[PDB]
Amino acid sequence: SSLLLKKQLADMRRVPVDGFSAGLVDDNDIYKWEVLVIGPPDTLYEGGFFKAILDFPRDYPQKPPKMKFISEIWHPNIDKEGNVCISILHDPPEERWLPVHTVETILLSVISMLTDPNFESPANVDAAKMQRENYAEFKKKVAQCVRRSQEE
Repeated sequence: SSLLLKKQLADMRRVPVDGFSAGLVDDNDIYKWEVLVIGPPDTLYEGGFFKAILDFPRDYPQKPPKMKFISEIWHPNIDKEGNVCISILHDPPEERWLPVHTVETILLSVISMLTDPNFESPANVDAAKMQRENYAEFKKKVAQCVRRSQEE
């Protein structure tokens, strides 16, 4: 558990998932990660430097970590509390969380979330509703989050 995370964190830092920077909030606690999420190119989140925190249970492999975004972000799948809500974090097929999954898997499915939001019961309707009909003001609000992430 603590061995797997140390290994995963280390690979992460040597060869990161392009656009992701991982570190520890407390150097003596491998269960709380601070991750810099740079807005992927060709998405409304482009120049964004969104900070986030990963909470890993004591039994990581077979139990998804919780991902909470710090740093204002306007997304259908991120609730009003920054909590990211996506399938692969869910946990009682390949959709949900598997024990063979890694931080890498999570981070990858996160680029997907930002690039292609999944409505079907969004964790943030205000946003879900907005991008669908009032696309105008939506891009305008994502920009507000991107402009704010560049000055913090």
